[PDB]
Amino acid sequence: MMVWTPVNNKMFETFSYLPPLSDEQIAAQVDYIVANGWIPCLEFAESDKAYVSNESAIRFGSVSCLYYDNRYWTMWKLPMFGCRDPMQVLREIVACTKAFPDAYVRLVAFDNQKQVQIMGFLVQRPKSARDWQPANKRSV
Amino acid sequence: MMVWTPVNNKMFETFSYLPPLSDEQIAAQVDYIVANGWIPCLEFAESDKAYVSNESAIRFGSVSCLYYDNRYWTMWKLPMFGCRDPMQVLREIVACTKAFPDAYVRLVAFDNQKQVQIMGFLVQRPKSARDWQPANKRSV
Amino acid sequence: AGFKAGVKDYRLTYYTPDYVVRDTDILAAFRMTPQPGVPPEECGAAVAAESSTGTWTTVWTDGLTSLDRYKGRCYDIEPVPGEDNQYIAYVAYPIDLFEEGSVTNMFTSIVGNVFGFKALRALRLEDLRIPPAYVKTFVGPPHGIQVERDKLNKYGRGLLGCTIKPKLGLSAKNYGRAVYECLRGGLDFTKDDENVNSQPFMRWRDRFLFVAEAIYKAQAETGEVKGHYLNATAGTCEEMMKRAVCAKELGVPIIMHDYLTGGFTANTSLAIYCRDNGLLLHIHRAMHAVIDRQRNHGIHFRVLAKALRMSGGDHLHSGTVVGKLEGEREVTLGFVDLMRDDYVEKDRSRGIYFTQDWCSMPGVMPVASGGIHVWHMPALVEIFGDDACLQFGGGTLGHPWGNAPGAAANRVALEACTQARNEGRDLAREGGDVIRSACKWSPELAAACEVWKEIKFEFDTIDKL
Amino acid sequence: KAGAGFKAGVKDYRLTYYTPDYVVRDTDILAAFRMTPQPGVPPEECGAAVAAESSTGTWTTVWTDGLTSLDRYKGRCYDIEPVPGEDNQYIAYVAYPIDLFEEGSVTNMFTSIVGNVFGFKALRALRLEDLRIPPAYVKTFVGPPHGIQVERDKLNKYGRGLLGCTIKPKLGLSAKNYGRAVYECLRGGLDFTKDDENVNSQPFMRWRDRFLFVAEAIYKAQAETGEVKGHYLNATAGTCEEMMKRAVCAKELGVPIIMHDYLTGGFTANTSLAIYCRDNGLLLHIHRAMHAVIDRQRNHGIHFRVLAKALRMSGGDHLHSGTVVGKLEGEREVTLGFVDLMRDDYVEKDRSRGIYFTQDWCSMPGVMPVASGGIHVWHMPALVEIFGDDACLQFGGGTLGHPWGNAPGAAANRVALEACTQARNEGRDLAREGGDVIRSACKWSPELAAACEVWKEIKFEFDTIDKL
Amino acid sequence: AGAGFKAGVKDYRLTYYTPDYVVRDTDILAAFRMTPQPGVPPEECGAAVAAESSTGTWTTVWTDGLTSLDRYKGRCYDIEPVPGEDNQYIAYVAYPIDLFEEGSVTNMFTSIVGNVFGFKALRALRLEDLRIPPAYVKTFVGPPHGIQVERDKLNKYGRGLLGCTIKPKLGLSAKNYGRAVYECLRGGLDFTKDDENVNSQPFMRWRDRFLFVAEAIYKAQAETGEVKGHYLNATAGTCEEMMKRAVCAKELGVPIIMHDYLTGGFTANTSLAIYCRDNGLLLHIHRAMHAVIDRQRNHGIHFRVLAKALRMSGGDHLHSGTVVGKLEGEREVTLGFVDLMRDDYVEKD
Amino acid sequence: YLNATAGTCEEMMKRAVCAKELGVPIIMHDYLTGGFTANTSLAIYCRDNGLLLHIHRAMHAVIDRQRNHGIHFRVLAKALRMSGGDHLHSGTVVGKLEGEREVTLGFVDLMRDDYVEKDRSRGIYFTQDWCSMPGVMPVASGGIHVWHMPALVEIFGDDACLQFGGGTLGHPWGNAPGAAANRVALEACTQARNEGRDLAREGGDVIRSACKWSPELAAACEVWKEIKFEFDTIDKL
Amino acid sequence: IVGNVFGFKALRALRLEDLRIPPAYVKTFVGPPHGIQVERDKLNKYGRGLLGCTIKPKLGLSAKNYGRAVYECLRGGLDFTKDDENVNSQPFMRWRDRFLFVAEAIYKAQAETGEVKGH
Ligand SMILES: O=C(O)[C@@](O)(COP(=O)(O)O)[C@H](O)[C@H](O)COP(=O)(O)O
Ligand SMILES: O=C(O)[C@@](O)(COP(=O)(O)O)[C@H](O)[C@H](O)COP(=O)(O)O
Ligand SMILES: O=C(O)[C@@](O)(COP(=O)(O)O)[C@H](O)[C@H](O)COP(=O)(O)O
Ligand SMILES: [Mg+2]
Ligand SMILES: [Mg+2]
Ligand SMILES: [Mg+2]
Ligand SMILES: [Mg+2]
Repeated sequence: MMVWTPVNNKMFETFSYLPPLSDEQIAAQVDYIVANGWIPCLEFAESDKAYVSNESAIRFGSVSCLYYDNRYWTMWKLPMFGCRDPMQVLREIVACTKAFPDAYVRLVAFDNQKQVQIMGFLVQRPKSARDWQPANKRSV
Repeated sequence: MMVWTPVNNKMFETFSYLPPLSDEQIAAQVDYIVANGWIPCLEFAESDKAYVSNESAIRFGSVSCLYYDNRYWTMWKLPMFGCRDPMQVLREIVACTKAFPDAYVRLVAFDNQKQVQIMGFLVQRPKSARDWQPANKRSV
Repeated sequence: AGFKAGVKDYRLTYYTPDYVVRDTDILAAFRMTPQPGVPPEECGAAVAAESSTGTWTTVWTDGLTSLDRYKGRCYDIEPVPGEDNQYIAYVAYPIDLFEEGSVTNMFTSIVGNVFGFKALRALRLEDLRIPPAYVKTFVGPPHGIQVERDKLNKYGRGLLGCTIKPKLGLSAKNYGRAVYECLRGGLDFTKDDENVNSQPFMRWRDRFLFVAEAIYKAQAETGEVKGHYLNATAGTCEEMMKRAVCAKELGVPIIMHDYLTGGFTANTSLAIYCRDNGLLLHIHRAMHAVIDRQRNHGIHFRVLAKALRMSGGDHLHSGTVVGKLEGEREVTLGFVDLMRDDYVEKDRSRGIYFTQDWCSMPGVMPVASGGIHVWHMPALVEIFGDDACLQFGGGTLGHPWGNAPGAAANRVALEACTQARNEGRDLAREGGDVIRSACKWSPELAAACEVWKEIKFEFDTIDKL
Repeated sequence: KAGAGFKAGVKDYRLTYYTPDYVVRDTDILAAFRMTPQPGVPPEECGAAVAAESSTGTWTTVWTDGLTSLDRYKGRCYDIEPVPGEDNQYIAYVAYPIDLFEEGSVTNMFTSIVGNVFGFKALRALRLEDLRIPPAYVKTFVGPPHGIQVERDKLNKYGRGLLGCTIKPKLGLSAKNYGRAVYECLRGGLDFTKDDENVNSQPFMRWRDRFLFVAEAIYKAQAETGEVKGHYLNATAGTCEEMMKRAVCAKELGVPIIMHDYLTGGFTANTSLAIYCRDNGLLLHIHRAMHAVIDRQRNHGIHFRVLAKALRMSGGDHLHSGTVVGKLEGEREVTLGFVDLMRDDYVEKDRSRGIYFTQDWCSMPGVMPVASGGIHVWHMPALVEIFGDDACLQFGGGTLGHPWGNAPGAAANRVALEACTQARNEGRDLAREGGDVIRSACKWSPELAAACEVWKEIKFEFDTIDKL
Repeated sequence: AGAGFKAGVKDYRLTYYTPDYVVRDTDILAAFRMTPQPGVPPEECGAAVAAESSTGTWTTVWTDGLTSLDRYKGRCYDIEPVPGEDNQYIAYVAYPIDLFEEGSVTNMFTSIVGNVFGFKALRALRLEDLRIPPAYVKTFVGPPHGIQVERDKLNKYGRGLLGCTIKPKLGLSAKNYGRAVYECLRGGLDFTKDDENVNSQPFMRWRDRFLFVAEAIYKAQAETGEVKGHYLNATAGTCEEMMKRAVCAKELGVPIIMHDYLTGGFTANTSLAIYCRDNGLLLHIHRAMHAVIDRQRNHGIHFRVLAKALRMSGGDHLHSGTVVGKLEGEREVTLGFVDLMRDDYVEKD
Repeated sequence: YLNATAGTCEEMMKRAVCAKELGVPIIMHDYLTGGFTANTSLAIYCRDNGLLLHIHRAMHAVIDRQRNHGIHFRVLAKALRMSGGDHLHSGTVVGKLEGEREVTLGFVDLMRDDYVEKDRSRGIYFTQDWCSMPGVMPVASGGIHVWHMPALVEIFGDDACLQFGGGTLGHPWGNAPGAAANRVALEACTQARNEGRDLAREGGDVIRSACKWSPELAAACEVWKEIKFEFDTIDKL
Repeated sequence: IVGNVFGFKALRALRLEDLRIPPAYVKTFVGPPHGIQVERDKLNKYGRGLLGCTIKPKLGLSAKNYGRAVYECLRGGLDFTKDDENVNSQPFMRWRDRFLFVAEAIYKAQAETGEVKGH
């Protein structure tokens, strides 16, 4: 019987429970975006603005329901409207992480029909971060 | 496309989006104050009280609308009523910054007819500050 | 021209085969089984009459108004393939007959008394065409799929839920304890069982508070937004509202309501409260099978689903197809579309009798729950896609290592199937392989797979097209 | 060393939920399920599954059971009796500890007992035939706003069944024409008239306009006849806020009674309304709209007797009971059975009438049965014989369908009722002398004679679906 | 790749002029009498009107890509020439039902006539008509009662109703007002009314007036044996004051009140109409200020649109002009909008 | 500015209450389409709960465009000042919507000042004494971009809010860069004026100088350099 | 006691010098919200008189300038500052604006000095 550790085991939504995605698996996800005609876009945030928090609620009456700070991240340039080339996306991931090596970066895609983010996963985590565990250390 | 950085890019209201003001440009702003017969005044604050915050709202009911801590700074001596000599203003800037070398210091001017501050900009930021960017690094 | 007392055939007034339906008419498809000797036309006319403007004998008052304007009309009758005494009677109802925004009123007319008529042996309402002009009179769901995902900041995969067990008997603190362990392992939500309201072994306010501590502890620990559908279902509206208010005051994200056992009137009020206060509303369909299980009599779930979308609900259980409760694949895919989409074309192969235009009313998140486990993940993702919430109650608290490991196992199975699909893999064919591969690096999943590997639910389907 | 611990995995429900030697407690809620298992599924297992998934268990073993006491909370299938001459049908009896239910909540009770079990793949059909509501649980409900005795006392009406009438056409009439029809009906001898179940608030007639005109009609008819009159103003609405606004208006108008469709409106809303009526002195007529969608078939659903008990608990001064002889189905024995369950304080078990459990209402007010639907003057003898004086007999088409209009139509029904009541009181057998009583009354009642002539040939006789 | 974001200005016509578009039965339609500036093509001007009254602005914004403009954009689908004018056109615009807030006339007007009338590119603009689809009509509570119900409550049938505005407009005391009202009503008039500008003033406070008017109403009714009424003005500076006056009328048991829907406003009017429905009060609507908007042929909003808007916001009565009186009202136009405010279905004419 | 404009006063208030409960600083209301009765109530609520109230003049042109019939905007502006509003759109003069300079400068004074003397050359027919009633912040919005900044600052001075919708979300690099370009242009012009430079004549040079160190502004200037709105004025004195 | 008697023609002048309020009547009054002891206990101030100060000019200052003066006064050692008796709500300064700015001032001075402050 293994115990799921509650210490330094932060997650990051979709795919964060799978082993770190290889560049080949990331390329596959990108092809998925293009194959479906979705709009690629990158977002990033410094460590202190990475996970949901409740700081702003100090200014609220009884209306904190479904309100959290840090859900919004910073947009990298603009959504890649029209983009039909997976290589363009992969290069922007590099451009973004190059500009902000010490920030969390996630790749997302928008569907303008349902008008909602249709996919997304973390592509970069600050190398100095130690608030998460590798697949082999999630349970003890 | 250049990306406006969200990291350590704090601003300070009027003129903070321009290149740092030279002593000549600062003197010109002072002449502007005197030429219009406005009342010069210096204000300062330690780093921890330089930017607006919500700390006191913890004591509030649902009345935080337009209430923020740290808007008020500390007055250096008194407003220079009757000042018609810009040199006088420049000397107080030197005296204030000398007395509080590690504090944020801003120059403002009052209009007693409309009874409101009619101008103002930062004249000193502690050398220890690492939450701002030089003009050429506001975007990457 | 004048009033003539006495009884006459309903068909003389209510069977109008040449009527051209209007785009504002509410249409109904009834699976009708007449008593021997009763012409299908007369039976269909009786249904239309007694669910709209007529009664058993001629009344003089008809002359004060315009029956042509208000009468329901049986405008078409088709024999049911393979049935000697079964027909699909189509009835058109003018929009003027319904109270704006009241599902209660719509049901009162259409299914109020006609199902008990001696002249018929059985009757089942298969579908309803809700016209845009009527859809627009409803507030509808508090938020809907897109807004829900935006508030939770969750995208790219199905959501994961879990019903706490045992159903009843747990104390408030033990409930919160179970919830915390469940959520911390990877599940997005946990929930009160449908029958968990307020009882001697656990009063509601005690549960709400401990669950709140659990939600926030799990959220802080994982870094992902968490929730637990706190049950507002109650004996009175006053009690229902007190519970919703408490959830609001605790700042929690979601509550639930058993719309059928609580009732449409109470449900609509709660949905409106949730819209005005920002609470997600999970809808449990308790009691639905009492009404929608049999093919010959009752109301098909697709109608109960449309009704809920109108009354209001962010989530609605849709069945699992492969779980412990019945749910034939084709009709399920049919009403799932009716629940989520803006426009669904007529498709009899899926039980969709009328083209349905939702005119932008928010879509409802389908919830697959009941007797499912890790080995069902491939099929579940294949059937529902990302816009659904898959819940594993026993499938989580039944894991040999506890709630957290059980939650991680389901979260892992889901993400592995989601990844595989995105890569172009055929879940219907490679499902097993995807799960087995995940087992190689996930001991939590491996443990779950071994426990339920031989468990499946395959029985003859009662609710067949 | 090691006692009973946690063992992950699936095992038969019967190992925990089938307890044939269990002795039911007097506080247990009992349920009689007519179940039809799928081929290969033992009745013991199917029965155990029903009890399990309607109380404390799920499809696989959960460790949390060990934190509490399953023996104390689990539902129990304690007896299974085969059904003669039927296709793989059994009556499975389940006992539920009182601890499993929220006090005064019919919604909660139904949620557990009929929440999910009807959809299990392991069974082909399921029907809840009866429920034994123990006094200890009955006492947690406010119950009916008033009840039969109080109602009669407030209306000052005794010695005969009450007379009602649904306004027609069902929909399409304006507020003023509604009031017009109501006044004409009431002034002729009817005690009540009512909004059709689907008459709420619509473009052709908004509710508040109807309430006002009906109030004028009620007071005019009462002043004219010298007998207390009423009209069930429908409070059924899309939301509780609208429902309450309508009840408040009736209160402010000083009118005696309102109505509510408890199933389409819902138990949560109905209970709130019943409580409001108790606290504000309003009589509450309950319409069972939608009930047949649930209680018509013998193999699946919930029998009306259970739906009737539920309403009595949730709250209602009146409740439609069927007519037996009218346009809607209602077998005599079954009907007489739930009528007793609706009105009486104590009803002994009697399978010849579909009464599976002895029911003790522990002084909860009795509900007035309402016979309505396709009945006319010739049916009066049968109706009086079946229901007795404690009931309300309604004639919608049977009044507004009279060749001379509403007032004469109302008089014809009132005359028929009083003549039948007098005959019975004198010792005559209504079941045998009914026609003679009616024909005799026709000699001095032109109104009744006209009604008799128009509907003499009309009868409703079909094969009964809901047979015992 | 595919369609991308290109910063910069481009003609509105490229996105908002769709001459082949087939209007949907749920679309709200507008007919604009448009007078473009010289050098501005009619289609571009019509496109600008459609764009700036729905989803677009003066330059290309990247955010359009996040949603679907095809689904939300307003469309100028037809440009008709105006006989006797070589620089005036009727531009037709279709607005998807999704663009409007249910039951809000205020919102409908904010989009359709919010900003386009001030564009430099056009010299004049007038909204002539609006096609309100049944799907949108159903989102409104509508008038508190309506013609049939009003007659049924007053028990008056077979003839037009008779009213009368007390005079002088302003300057009369509360008691003298009630004095004139009683004398008017007792002679055969069904109603009398506060002048549109009679609200609450130094020479006569509203509550004093309401009370004396009530005495006059009841005295006249008892004397004649016919139901009587006087439109007590609820028009006020704030909604709180408006409701206080409506509440007083309710408490006095009087039959009718009035409201100046344009000077008071649609938001206030809708709230009052809803109050009247839930409390059984008839609501007379005065159209004060309408001529400021609907008098000129080249610019503004025709009264027929202002009438449809009021029917939606809610009103039991609405002034329609007299044709033959002191105020303007062309016969054919008047007959047309009278049908639009009274009937259930009105054919294009 | 979160919009409180609604179909009924009840809905309008529910929206203002939510803004209050969230602790946010400002809401808006379309005073003409919503109406004066509803607006006055909203302004009073804002005074009593500390919310700033931005007023949008939607529909005003339906009434104030033509010289021969209607109500001139200056009267609609006085009415709003009385009813209540912290901000009020005043037009831009140089933007996509009409607004003749002299007429505009006139009602801007009527909106902000405590005392305005009769001046027919600006359409001011009567001397207006506001007797200390608070001034309303004029809002210049509609079809304006970075190149208009010099003229806007020269026309309105510091007491005004300049709005760039398309002028921000239309920037080739996005909203943040678009915002920076406008903020830079504004501060550059403000600094130049304070230094004594004539914005009516040196405006273009001020902007070009700022472009040298502001790539954000440079990109904005390139896209809209040739965009101007010059048409015959309908609302002439 | 002082309702009408001071205006009687029969007298030329009248002045109420004192009143004996008996305990039986005193007990019928709620009295002061707190009192000296409670006040000192809530402020946590003992051993010296309290120090206050009326802001000036009496009238004419804006809400923010009022808070500005208050902060500067309190931070220097004063326990309290106060609105002048005639400072209620006026065109030059509406009450709610003043209350908000003064609150910022009270909290800033208290945080700065470590002593409880009030206005
Ligand atoms: O009570 C139960 O059985 C559940 O909590 C599931 O438990 P498990 O997860 O342990 O199976 C759900 O309510 C059912 O899914 C409802 O049925 P449906 O979804 O068909 O409405
Ligand atoms: O809608 C109708 O048909 C009725 O108004 C009767 O009309 P008539 O009097 O004209 O027949 C009643 O609601 C039914 O009796 C209800 O059925 P039940 O009593 O079985 O619930
Ligand atoms: O809808 C619009 O057009 C705007 O949002 C501006 O958009 P841009 O910034 O993209 O032009 C403003 O409401 C107008 O300025 C109103 O006109 P005015 O100020 O004349 O009342
Ligand atoms: Mg459950
Ligand atoms: Mg009925
Ligand atoms: Mg007048
Ligand atoms: Mg003083």
